[PDB]
Amino acid sequence: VQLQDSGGGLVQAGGSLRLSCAVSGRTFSAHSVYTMGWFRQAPGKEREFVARIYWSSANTYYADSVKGRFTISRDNAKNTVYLQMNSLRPEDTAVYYCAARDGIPTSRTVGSYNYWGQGTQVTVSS
Amino acid sequence: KDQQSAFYEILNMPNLNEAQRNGFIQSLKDDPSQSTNVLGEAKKLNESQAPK
Repeated sequence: VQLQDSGGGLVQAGGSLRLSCAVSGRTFSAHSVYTMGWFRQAPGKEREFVARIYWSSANTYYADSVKGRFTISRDNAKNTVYLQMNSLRPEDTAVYYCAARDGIPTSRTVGSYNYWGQGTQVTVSS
Repeated sequence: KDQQSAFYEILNMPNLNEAQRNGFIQSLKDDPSQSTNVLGEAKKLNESQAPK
């Protein structure tokens, strides 16, 4: 599986952005047991869990700090995963990475995901 | 129905701008299971942006 993430940029506090992650490599069936997620790496910090979605059921799970503000979704026909980001704050400034696992993650850590996007950069200015 | 009611409220919140209203409405379409939390954050932004 190959992942290409995009959509990051500069936004004012209170604004919105939508990140995309195109899945590539081998072909996906609509009910593949894959999990996709988003991680973010803030200045001076390690990559941290943001959200995940089970590819087959579209069941979602969010870090507390983004609930209500961010939503993850996936389109099987286009083989793409999205992160809608609303009500952005300076502390959401980070590089955001698409990530995937060919199965069900056992944790919310980087080690649970074996496929990684290259990252897209989000800057929230005051 | 929690999707449905939230869409309407967000639509008529007086202190959101179009980009915010449109982004929250997209989130409601994206993940209906988060409708209550999305409405909660829209309300929070509607409150914090109240005109002074």
